[PDB]
Amino acid sequence: DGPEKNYEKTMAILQIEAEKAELRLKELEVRRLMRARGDGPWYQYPTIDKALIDHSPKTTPDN
Amino acid sequence: SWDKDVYPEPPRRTPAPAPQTSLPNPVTYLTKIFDLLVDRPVTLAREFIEQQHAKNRYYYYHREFRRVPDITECEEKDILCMFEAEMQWRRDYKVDQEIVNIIQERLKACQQREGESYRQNCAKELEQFTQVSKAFQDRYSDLGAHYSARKCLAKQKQRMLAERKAAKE
Repeated sequence: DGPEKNYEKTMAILQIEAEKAELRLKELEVRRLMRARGDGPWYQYPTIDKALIDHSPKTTPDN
Repeated sequence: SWDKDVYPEPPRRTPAPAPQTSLPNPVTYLTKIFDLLVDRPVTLAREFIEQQHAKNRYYYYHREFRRVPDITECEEKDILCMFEAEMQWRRDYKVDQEIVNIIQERLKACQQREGESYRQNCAKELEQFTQVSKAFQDRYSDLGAHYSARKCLAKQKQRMLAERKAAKE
């Protein structure tokens, strides 16, 4: 084929691979920050559910 | 066929035949025999083949690439611009190699043609080759087997820094 076909295919491939590399670095930074802070949807280790607490009159008045 | 400006040839100064002896020069007879037994059939064959070529006359073109922004006008991670600039730089590298090749062809032709007076009569060709060689060595040298446009840019920046340091001293 023409020399321009390989040129444009190479440009598309380079764009895709550069986007992949940037996304990989972004993902690594995001994962590190989420693990360090725990303020995102990832690394949300479970805690005690507050629906188990019994909010009813107990025996002793001081609860 | 080739542009004589690109490949300069000095005007041909051929001495006239001025024989003094009456002996038959065998060279002339041999040349006539050659021109009768080889040149004539070869010329006839070339005439036939050129007629056949002229019967079917088609063309081929020299592809021209437009100028593209260099690596200097290229963002840090702009892969598309970097690719374009790198391809243009590689094309320019090939063109400069061929320029050096043309200059070397000129030098070799001058050296052979001038005979025993080549040293004095090819000083201009030697000077041209020296200029082109120094320019090429400044631009494309010590880059390595993994050369790139970014590496020439770095070498040029280093050279310009050295020039500034020399100028400020």
